[PDB]
Amino acid sequence: HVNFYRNYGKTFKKPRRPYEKERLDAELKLVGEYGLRCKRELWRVQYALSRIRNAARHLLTLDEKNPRRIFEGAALLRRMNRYGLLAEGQDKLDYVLALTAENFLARRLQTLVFKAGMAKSIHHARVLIRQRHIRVGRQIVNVPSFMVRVESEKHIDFSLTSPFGGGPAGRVKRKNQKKAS
Amino acid sequence: AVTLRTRKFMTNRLLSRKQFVLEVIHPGRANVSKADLKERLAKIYEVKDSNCIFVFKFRTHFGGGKSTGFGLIYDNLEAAKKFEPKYRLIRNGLATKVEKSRKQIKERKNRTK
Amino acid sequence: LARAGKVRGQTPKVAKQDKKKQPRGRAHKRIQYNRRFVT
Amino acid sequence: GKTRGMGAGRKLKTHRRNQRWADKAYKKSHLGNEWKKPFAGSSHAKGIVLEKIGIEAKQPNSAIRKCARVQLVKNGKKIAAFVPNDGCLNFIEENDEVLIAGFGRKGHAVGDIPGVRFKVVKVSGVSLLALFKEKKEK
Amino acid sequence: ARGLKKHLKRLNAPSHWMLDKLGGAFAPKPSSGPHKARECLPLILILRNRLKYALTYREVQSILMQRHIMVDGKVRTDKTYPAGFMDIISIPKTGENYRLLYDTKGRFRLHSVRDEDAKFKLCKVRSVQFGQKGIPYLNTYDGRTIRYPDPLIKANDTIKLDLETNKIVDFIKFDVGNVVMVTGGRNTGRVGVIKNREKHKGTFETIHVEDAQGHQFATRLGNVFTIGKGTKPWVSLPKGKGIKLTIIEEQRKRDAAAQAA
RNA sequence: UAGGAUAGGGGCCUACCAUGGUGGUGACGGGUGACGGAGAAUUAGGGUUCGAUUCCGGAGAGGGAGCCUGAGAAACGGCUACCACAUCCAAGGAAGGCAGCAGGCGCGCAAAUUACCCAAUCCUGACACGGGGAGGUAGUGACAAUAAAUAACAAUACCGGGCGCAUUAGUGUCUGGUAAUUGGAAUGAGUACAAUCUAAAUCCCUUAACGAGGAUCCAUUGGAGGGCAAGUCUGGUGCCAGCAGCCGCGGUAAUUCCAGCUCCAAUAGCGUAUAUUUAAGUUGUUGCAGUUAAAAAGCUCGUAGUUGGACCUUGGGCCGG
Ligand SMILES: [Mg+2]
Ligand SMILES: [Mg+2]
Ligand SMILES: [Mg+2]
Ligand SMILES: [Mg+2]
Ligand SMILES: [Mg+2]
Ligand SMILES: [Mg+2]
Ligand SMILES: [Mg+2]
Ligand SMILES: [Mg+2]
Ligand SMILES: [Mg+2]
Ligand SMILES: [Mg+2]
Ligand SMILES: [Mg+2]
Ligand SMILES: [Mg+2]
Ligand SMILES: [Mg+2]
Ligand SMILES: [Mg+2]
Ligand SMILES: [Mg+2]
Ligand SMILES: [Mg+2]
Ligand SMILES: [Mg+2]
Ligand SMILES: [Mg+2]
Ligand SMILES: [Mg+2]
Ligand SMILES: [Mg+2]
Ligand SMILES: [Mg+2]
Ligand SMILES: [Mg+2]
Ligand SMILES: [Mg+2]
Ligand SMILES: [Mg+2]
Repeated sequence: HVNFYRNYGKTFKKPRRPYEKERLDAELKLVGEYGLRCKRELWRVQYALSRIRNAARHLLTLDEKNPRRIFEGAALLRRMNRYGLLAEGQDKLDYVLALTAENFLARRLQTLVFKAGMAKSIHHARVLIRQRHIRVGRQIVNVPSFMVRVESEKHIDFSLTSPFGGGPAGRVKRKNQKKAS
Repeated sequence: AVTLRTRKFMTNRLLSRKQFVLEVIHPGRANVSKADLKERLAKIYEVKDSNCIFVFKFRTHFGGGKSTGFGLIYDNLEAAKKFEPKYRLIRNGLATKVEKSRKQIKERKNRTK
Repeated sequence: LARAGKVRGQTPKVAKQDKKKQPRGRAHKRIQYNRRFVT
Repeated sequence: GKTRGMGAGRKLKTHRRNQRWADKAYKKSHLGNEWKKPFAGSSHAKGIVLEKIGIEAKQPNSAIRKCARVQLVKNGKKIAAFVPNDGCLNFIEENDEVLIAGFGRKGHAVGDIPGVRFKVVKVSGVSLLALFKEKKEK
Repeated sequence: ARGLKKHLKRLNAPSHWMLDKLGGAFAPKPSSGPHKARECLPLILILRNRLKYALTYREVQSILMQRHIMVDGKVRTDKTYPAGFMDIISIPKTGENYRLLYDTKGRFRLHSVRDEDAKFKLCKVRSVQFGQKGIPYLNTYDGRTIRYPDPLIKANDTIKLDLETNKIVDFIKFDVGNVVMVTGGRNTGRVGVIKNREKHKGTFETIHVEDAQGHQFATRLGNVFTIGKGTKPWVSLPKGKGIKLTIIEEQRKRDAAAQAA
């Protein structure tokens, strides 16, 4: 039975200590400020960050002129720059370890829609993205955790078929017009 | 306004036809039916016969206003009858179908003579 | 083996209220976030 | 002191092999007497209730802990199972099928109930939880 | 098993076929022929996979039953036929001719050749010895047996074989100083020049090779295939002239080629 | 050693001859709830445990045994015989092998439809064409895994704190909210023309028209003494019933039971049992201990084992970057 060969994986991990106030409050700060739906969204960002940090630490352990260090360091730095996760002049691979989960959270399409105007709020931005209302280059994206790249940050705008940047009105805007007539 | 835009398109003389990827754009429409695709394609490739044209595997990209799929233009009716599977011709209306029942389809015929 | 269920049988029966449904999901986290260190 | 020779790998490895038997967990899992236990290396087991007995609690407490003696279908052993909730003993009747699980602590008695390491979790194909919480009846 | 196996499951297929792991449960299982089925490239992959001349299994059969494809000079209608290194695939209906050669990454590529350089192949001799009635004959590594060879051609050498007359027309004496293209191991695809040969009595002979761009490497005798006499090779080379490069070199190649576009 | 047999080597077997062969570096025997590997889980590092299962290799087709056909079988969707079991009978006879697909009984803590198709991948035959319960498709499917709804925005309001006068006020800031307050905008859950999907259907992706006022389109599982996050609130009960992993609670003022309210954590998921890893430097090679907490043999000799003092030029220079 082929299709048994399709891979799949886990994206987050629960905390070792269930109830500690300090972590609880620190996590709720982020879940509120960035308008996330639950702790799992924060924990998957942490897990992705821990992956990239283990890679960076391994490459930093080796010695320069090691072609693995060279090749993978250039690739990892390019990946970090491509998503705006790293300022200019920072391509030293020690500034990857300094990178924070707030930086990943800052690149989600929810946060960028809020930060670009268009939203008036962080929760308005989410409900705006999950209602087919926002496009990136030409495509209607409705996943708030899209993680835009720095190149495509310019072309974000409203959809051509949402009332707020497109064409025809919605259910209720038409419904009131018909009952009015 | 619908447009048609074929890519990865190559004519082969082995099976005497030409293959391509249709990337129809239909802003405002839901999707383009394969019959209308047949007709429109006939008038960019001037086929004299709109039965040698075959289209399949259409997707209708998420967000709408875009559809891709695979297109085959033949050069004969003979070539389309030899080089095309039966169900595809049935879909284009050049053939007819049958069914099955598996007991005695061979089992008791095995055992008489 | 006689008194099995005693206290469960003694108590008064009381019925729950019809309180308003509380928001679910992101909205619940919003309420918690602005209840913990905004007030 | 510890052997440290380069050519001492046999001595170290054989020593660890001998000494691991001094560890109660290793010996418990590697000696085979778990297949002689009631459940025979199983999480749960089904049984028929033989009678309802009721057991006292140990000294610092004072109460009657209401348990049902069950016979295991798979092997015919006889055990006692606690019926956890207030009034759930009255759901238990005589000669009805019952699903029993462990008590926690992996075969060791829990709390103030003397010599009981099993708990009743289902009766007549229906949960004690649903009967105590009125979600389903039998 | 009580006999020969007739299916090849897709995960067990050779890695250089580049068959995708979810594209079915089975792989074409090359039939017996002139190549060892782990170093061949069946016709199903040449037509359906690489050349995209057909979209399905049965379309390849529809192509072959019509006698278009020609392998090394004869028309081969078998669908899992094991075409291999240095064979010629010809489609006269399209008038197109391909020599099967390796690329530096160890995968078969169809290098287009002209009609002049399609009437011949090169073939390495497995051995030479006598046959019935004292007649000498030589073995190639792709099944061909030729009788009455030039009495100089010894084992491991190379021969040019015209496909028209089917006899020898020239040969290369395997020795230090000739260009060779590696056909096995991690170095397959890399061309080079034989710089050293060290014998070992009772084991495999090892060859030490030096690329034209200076990189030095080594293989064993069975994996080396001479192409030409002297530094000049007698046959065309593919997109890279058999020169391996590091991953950093091709990273530079992509980014440098990303500034003109 | 010589034969016989085999496709072939070989005590494989026969005749004769010699007395060897393995073993504390563990033979031989026993257990395995033991098919081996690729691999799996957890992993600072070192490790610990698992590997029936889709790839590779092996083995079996109720248990043994013997075979024919054939290039290939000690074949079981082939045969012959026995043992176990069992079927049709007109009582003389005949036919058996689901550890193939689906299904049934039993066993159980524990596992899906007696469906469609060769259209994809491939195999196979005299064969481009037939066949394929291989394989695919759909159905059942909270095994695991991914994304992600259950509301957003506005002004009103009894109000509530900083920031504008901060004096003496008073309200206005980001709105924080009991507010079934008021107000439209937005949307997909659902329904469904159509097209598309497909072998034929189906689901998805597009989509006409419907489809949201908060009682509903209504989120649950566990908790609130400590560990461990969250009540010294209100009724009941009175060492009872019950809770409680552990410490403990309950004997008339229960922070622990039975309930209500309220609060807490995770959240379409959460609890429980068992096994296993971590914690565990509580198996310690890295890396633990042995006066008194468990633990130096009463003492010495001694073979294997482990361990083993110093000593024999690359030392003094040129040479190129
Ligand atoms: Mg222990
Ligand atoms: Mg087999
Ligand atoms: Mg084959
Ligand atoms: Mg002999
Ligand atoms: Mg076994
Ligand atoms: Mg088993
Ligand atoms: Mg197998
Ligand atoms: Mg067998
Ligand atoms: Mg059986
Ligand atoms: Mg047999
Ligand atoms: Mg069978
Ligand atoms: Mg079955
Ligand atoms: Mg609750
Ligand atoms: Mg409770
Ligand atoms: Mg607690
Ligand atoms: Mg606390
Ligand atoms: Mg518990
Ligand atoms: Mg105590
Ligand atoms: Mg408690
Ligand atoms: Mg309570
Ligand atoms: Mg200790
Ligand atoms: Mg003492
Ligand atoms: Mg002592
Ligand atoms: Mg000694």
